[PDB]
Amino acid sequence: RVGFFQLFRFSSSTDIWLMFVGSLCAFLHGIAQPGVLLIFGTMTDVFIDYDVELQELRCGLLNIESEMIKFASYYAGIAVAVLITGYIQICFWVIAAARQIQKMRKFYFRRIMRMEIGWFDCNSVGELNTRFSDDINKINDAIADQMALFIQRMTSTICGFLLGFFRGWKLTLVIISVSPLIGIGAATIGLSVSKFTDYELKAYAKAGVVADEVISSMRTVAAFGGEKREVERYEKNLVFAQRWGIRKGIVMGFFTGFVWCLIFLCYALAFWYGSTPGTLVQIFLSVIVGALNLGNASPCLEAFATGRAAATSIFETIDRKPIIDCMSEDGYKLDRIKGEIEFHNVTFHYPSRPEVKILNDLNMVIKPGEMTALVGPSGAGKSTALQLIQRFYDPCEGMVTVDGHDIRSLNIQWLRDQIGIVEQEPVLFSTTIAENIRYGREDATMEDIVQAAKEANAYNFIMDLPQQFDTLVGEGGGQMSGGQKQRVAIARALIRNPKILLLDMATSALDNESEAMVQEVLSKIQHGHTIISVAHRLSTVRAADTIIGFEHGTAVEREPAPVRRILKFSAPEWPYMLVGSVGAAVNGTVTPLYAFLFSQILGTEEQRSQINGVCLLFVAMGCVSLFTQFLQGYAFAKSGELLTKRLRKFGFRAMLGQDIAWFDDLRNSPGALTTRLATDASQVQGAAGSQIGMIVNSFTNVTVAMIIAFSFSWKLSLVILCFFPFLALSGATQTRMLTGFASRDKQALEMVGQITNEALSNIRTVAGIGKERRFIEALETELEKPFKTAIQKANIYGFCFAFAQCIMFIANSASYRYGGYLISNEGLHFSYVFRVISAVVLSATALGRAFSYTPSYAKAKISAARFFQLLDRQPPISVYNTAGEKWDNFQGKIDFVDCKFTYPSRPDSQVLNGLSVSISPGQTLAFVGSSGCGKSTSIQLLERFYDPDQGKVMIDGHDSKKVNVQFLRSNIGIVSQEPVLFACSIMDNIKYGDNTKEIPMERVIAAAKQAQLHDFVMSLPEKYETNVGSQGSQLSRGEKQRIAIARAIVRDPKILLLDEATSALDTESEKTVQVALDKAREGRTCIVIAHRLSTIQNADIIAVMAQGVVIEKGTHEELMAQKGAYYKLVTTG
Ligand SMILES: Nc1ncnc2c1ncn2[C@@H]1O[C@H](COP(=O)(O)OP(=O)(O)OP(=O)(O)O)[C@@H](O)[C@H]1O
Ligand SMILES: CC(C)CCC[C@@H](C)[C@H]1CC[C@H]2[C@@H]3CC=C4C[C@@H](O)CC[C@]4(C)[C@H]3CC[C@]12C
Ligand SMILES: CC(C)CCC[C@@H](C)[C@H]1CC[C@H]2[C@@H]3CC=C4C[C@@H](O)CC[C@]4(C)[C@H]3CC[C@]12C
Ligand SMILES: CC(C)CCC[C@@H](C)[C@H]1CC[C@H]2[C@@H]3CC=C4C[C@@H](O)CC[C@]4(C)[C@H]3CC[C@]12C
Ligand SMILES: CC(C)CCC[C@@H](C)[C@H]1CC[C@H]2[C@@H]3CC=C4C[C@@H](O)CC[C@]4(C)[C@H]3CC[C@]12C
Ligand SMILES: Nc1ncnc2c1ncn2[C@@H]1O[C@H](COP(=O)(O)OP(=O)(O)O)[C@@H](O)[C@H]1O
Ligand code: VO4
Ligand SMILES: [Mg+2]
Ligand SMILES: [Mg+2]
Repeated sequence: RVGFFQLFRFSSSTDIWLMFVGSLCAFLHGIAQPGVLLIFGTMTDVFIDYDVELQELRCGLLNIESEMIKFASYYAGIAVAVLITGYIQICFWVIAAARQIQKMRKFYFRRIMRMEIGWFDCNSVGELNTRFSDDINKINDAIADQMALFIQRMTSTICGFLLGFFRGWKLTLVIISVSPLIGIGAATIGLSVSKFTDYELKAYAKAGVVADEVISSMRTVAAFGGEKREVERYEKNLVFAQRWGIRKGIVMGFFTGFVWCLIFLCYALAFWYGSTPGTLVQIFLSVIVGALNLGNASPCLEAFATGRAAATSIFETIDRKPIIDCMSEDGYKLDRIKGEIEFHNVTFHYPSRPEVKILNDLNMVIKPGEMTALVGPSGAGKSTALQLIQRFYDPCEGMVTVDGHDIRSLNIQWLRDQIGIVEQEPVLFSTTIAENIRYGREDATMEDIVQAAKEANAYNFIMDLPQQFDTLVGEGGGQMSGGQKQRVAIARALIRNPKILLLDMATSALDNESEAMVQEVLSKIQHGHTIISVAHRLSTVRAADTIIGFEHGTAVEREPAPVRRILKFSAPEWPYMLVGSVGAAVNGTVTPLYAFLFSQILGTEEQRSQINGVCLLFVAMGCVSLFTQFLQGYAFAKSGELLTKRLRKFGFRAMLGQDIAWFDDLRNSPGALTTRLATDASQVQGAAGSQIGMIVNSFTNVTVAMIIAFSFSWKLSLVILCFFPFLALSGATQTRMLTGFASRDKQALEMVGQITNEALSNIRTVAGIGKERRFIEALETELEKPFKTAIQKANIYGFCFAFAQCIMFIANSASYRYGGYLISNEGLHFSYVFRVISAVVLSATALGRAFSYTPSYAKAKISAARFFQLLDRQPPISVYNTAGEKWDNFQGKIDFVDCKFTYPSRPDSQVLNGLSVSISPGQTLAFVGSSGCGKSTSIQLLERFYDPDQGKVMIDGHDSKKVNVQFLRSNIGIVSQEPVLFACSIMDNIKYGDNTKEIPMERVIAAAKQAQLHDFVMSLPEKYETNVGSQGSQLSRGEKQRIAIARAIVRDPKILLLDEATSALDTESEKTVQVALDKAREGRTCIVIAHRLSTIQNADIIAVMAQGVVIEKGTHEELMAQKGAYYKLVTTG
């Protein structure tokens, strides 16, 4: 745990001043209650003197009406002071914490974006997102207003017992004798809670990785039907976190019960050993003041310990010093850079797998102003060489040089500025195309972007879009074709006009014609550029000034009722709310009942009967409180824990059942959904935990107090009851102004999560373009939006909290004035009635602090409304729907009958302008065409990700809209265009091919052998159990593709869909994979999409697609005889 006073590292002078003033006001508000104790003690002696003079009837000197007019004036002054002090106390403390938390978040995100690339290989994005969302929120909970409330309660407790020292002495000695026992207990309990919080936070962080990966790879999850297992993993992570919250609630519910018992038993000990009426009453009331105000301090200690744990978690990251510092200025920068790069005996190991030597004494020379082609098998280390030039890592031994200068002695920012890179399988950011291209150079005008698109061969298809250059590419570029994404990435790298170009397979997803068009300009710009391209095409390899071959590391040349819904939702927790409510009601009854009883025991001496009766009352009120406070604090915490895990599980389950179109909406980005999952459950828990116990306690206390008050004098009680409707008005008015704020803040909070996930998951791309500052500024500019509303919520909360206590004290002032009227004018023996009524009303003053539960009530209502809006949605394509046609014998016959389709996110241009094709069972169809003509769109129709608008897709003579989604998907095996893996072992990534059953390892090994993958996995430490990293990023692209092929093959599907399954492989491995795939596609229907036309000549049918329409259809020989578009496509390549 961190030091508690170390939570204020970010506090400035203004924060210190605010804390000082708020603490002074809290101290005054705390001493306000011993003042009312003194006033109550003074009135009793006056009554005793008046009663004795009446019953003896110094006569006529004292008049009760004037005396209690003075007392009412005292109470009114106390009310005004309490209003002022409470408002300032809450407002200043809430404002001070907000600035510190904002600085903490900005520092956290600014430090995270500075770490070296190797740091992210060991630290998941989901864990960082969960930290940023929830741990800083817990730190805020620790230091916002629980600190002010704890200061006030401690002041009241101290002044309550210190009053018994300065007056009515010889009884506080026993309290001093036991005070270390309270202090020692609260320290050990605080230690226990922090340790529990560490496990809770770790389990919650592990739960956020699963959700993030599933939401990012929903398309893969939906294709293989793994929603059930992903929900199971999420529940497994959540159950561990829920179990520790229960123990935290237990240990914090024992603390509250221990305090009451100890105080009351210690006073019972003090009274029995021992042996004016206005001193006994003060002592009796100080007992309950101390016990009640120590009991209510329990929520603050738990908040402090939770904040300490979250703070050590957050603070470890901020104080870390990165090995490779990009924003630092300790480096040299050259002038007139030639661009020559040289490797000198470079040996490299990856920090995640240090037992494997990726580069072994590698030596190359890359002459400036020439084209160098890196060729080699998958896994030879071609991608690692470029990352070393980028200085993402450093060689274990050896030296990388530019123009003869060591890479380690150069300014990092300048070096990465001089480099433009097209990463293998590029990634774009969620914005318009123009902004994505302008991410390279922010000083680029519109004509610069137009020229960049012209060189990237992107101008034509961009201008053929409904929103030219302003089309939204989507999350990661998902709402684009692979070739379009690649060409936009090429335009991004070319707009910088760099000296060094690193094209890692920059034409992988392009057809022959567009690849030739790109390569023409690439060969044209050679005089002023140093170009290094990883390539597989023979045409790319030729016309290259230098060819360098890689082999194993060596290189050689050549909604409407949120509360009612949650009340119906929390039904299975009735037993725990029943016992908790009983405990809270018993707790609320004793506080005014105690005041009533000690008035009876005092009445108006004896060692035998009076002392014993007082002592037994203390023992009973100690033991019963010990049990019932524990019951309340444990049962309500358990109910909250159960409710929040059910909320989280059901939200995750409901998210997975939505259609793919839902996941494509810009309001449903993966970051936003993860932020929804992480935060909306905690907010409902905050209102749904022990706060219901507090509310029940307060309501029962007030009800019992007024019940006893009405049974003595209904005339006086009506005055006090009349003030209560003011409490309902202010509380309802508080939530009314706060729900409007909570609606506007959640949108900003969700959009902040979008920025964090986008930047942290694409850190390699961000470092490649070198736009860390851009994302920092974007996150900062969106973090300020709730910050302006924070001060207004602080003012509203402070005013309502102060006004509640002000009304409580004004009620007593009015009651005193009315009693002054009543006793003098029309009253006999009424002095005792007013005494007991004032006693019970006085003792029912403090528990009206349930107004501090309210400021989170506005948040919980919005969170519940949003949770129930999603839980009720009915997707057009329901994977959870059990209704649909399911026939026994599946044959894999596919028919397209005049299919017309438009993407919902882009409804101004349809991508399938009538598509008619038929594949007989056992045949193979090869889809060929230009980049972006709709080949992948047709595949998504078969998987039922989308439904055709006009037309139908027929499977075995059945319309696809009437076929069961699960049944249809269980018979299809798909290799996506750029496949994504899960952060697990290789065996688990292969075993995902067939969920709902356990695949034996023999079948996994056979599938891996088929995909030409067994030798690579065998040559690794931890064979078949190596973690592949996030999205399979700790592997080469070819190995990831081969794992995907094995995953598709292992399930043995009736229909096999391959969407460019060799785009990352080299020719030598491609031939072996094709030979193995021929057996895979020998007894089943298959659809093949390929820009490599050497792998489709064996296909039964070759259909050429153009703008969503088939133009030619036939075999290889027939299509070459026609000299059509297929012949041109083959010839140009
Ligand atoms: N971040 C990483 N952590 C650990 N190992 C990695 C990481 N990135 C790559 N590797 C490993 O380094 C080796 C070299 O693969 P590399 O990524 O350099 O591909 P490549 O040889 O250029 O091939 P391809 O054509 O498939 O991209 C592989 O064994 C790969 O698993
Ligand atoms: C009136 C009595 C009873 C209570 C007074 C409490 C006040 C004076 C206390 C409570 C919280 C305290 C602050 C807590 C944190 C900070 C930041 C730290 O880096 C230095 C100390 C400093 C600046 C403290 C100054 C004193 C402080 C403001
Ligand atoms: C404007 C605000 C700050 C005024 C607040 C005044 C209050 C807090 C002060 C001012 C006068 C004070 C009272 C003056 C005299 C008596 C009688 C004495 O035997 C017991 C204390 C008692 C009952 C005092 C209690 C506290 C008191 C009521
Ligand atoms: C609108 C809601 C908040 C009701 C407000 C009632 C307030 C304003 C009223 C109710 C009882 C009133 C008090 C009753 C008796 C006296 C004694 C007199 O010698 C001085 C004024 C003083 C102390 C009054 C001040 C105003 C008072 C406190
Ligand atoms: C079910 C439990 C929790 C209910 C507890 C309510 C208790 C504290 C209340 C409810 C009704 C109350 C009684 C109402 C009327 C009378 C008569 C009066 O001359 C003295 C007080 C006395 C005797 C009250 C004592 C306290 C009392 C019994
Ligand atoms: N989810 C989507 N939302 C909107 N437009 C999309 C989406 N996916 C693809 N597109 C666009 O619609 C067209 C469909 O082409 P696509 O199927 O991606 O091409 P290809 O035939 O190369 O696989 C392209 O213009 C592409 O940019
Ligand atoms: O390279 V494509 O636009 O046919 O996925
Ligand atoms: Mg590579
Ligand atoms: Mg595609």
